[PDB]
Amino acid sequence: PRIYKPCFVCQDKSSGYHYGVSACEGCKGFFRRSIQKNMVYTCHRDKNCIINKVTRNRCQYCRLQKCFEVGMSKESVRND
Amino acid sequence: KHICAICGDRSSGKHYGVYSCEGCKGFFKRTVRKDLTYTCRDNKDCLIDKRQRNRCQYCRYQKCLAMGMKREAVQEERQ
DNA sequence: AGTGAACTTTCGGTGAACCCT
DNA sequence: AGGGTTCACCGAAAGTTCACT
Ligand SMILES: [Cl-]
Ligand SMILES: [Zn+2]
Ligand SMILES: [Zn+2]
Ligand SMILES: [Zn+2]
Ligand SMILES: [Zn+2]
Repeated sequence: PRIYKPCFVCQDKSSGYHYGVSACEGCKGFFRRSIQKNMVYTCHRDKNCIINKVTRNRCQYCRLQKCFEVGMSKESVRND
Repeated sequence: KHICAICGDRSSGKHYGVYSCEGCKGFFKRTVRKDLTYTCRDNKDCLIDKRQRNRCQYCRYQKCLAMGMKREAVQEERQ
């Protein structure tokens, strides 16, 4: 019944606020992983790649760039 | 039979010059003592009622003021 | 081996209940 | 009547899981 602004990263339907922004379950999980797994991606284009529900899985580098850009907090990804 | 001017829940009496619930007294006490600033996720017109009051803290705090809760009525922490 | 829908867990704000004059 | 504190509890936001390609 509760409506949230679209995922800030890919603009798909949001499950809620994840790491400071309205985010979809995909972008929440992706961000948690790139931080926990200390992933370092590379753009196999020119870094200007566009993120939306249909393309979000094509460039992991540009998807992680947008997570950061919109304001996802790396600090709130628990590390023990 | 008193009602909280802010959320509509049953009121105990006047707190910070306003008929309010025990929750709105507490939230305002916390906000003023800690000098807290909030941001509305939506368009600053969030429905503040018994159910949805904890959803947006911004709109709950702006409604406390609109219903006239005096920030000066909040004293400093005892010890 | 990565993704994401659907779960389970965490912990700090909330507030019912309690002081005091 | 209205200031002050308190701490179980609950839900938002965290982690977890597991089909599916
Ligand atoms: Cl004031
Ligand atoms: Zn997304
Ligand atoms: Zn790219
Ligand atoms: Zn209230
Ligand atoms: Zn609001």
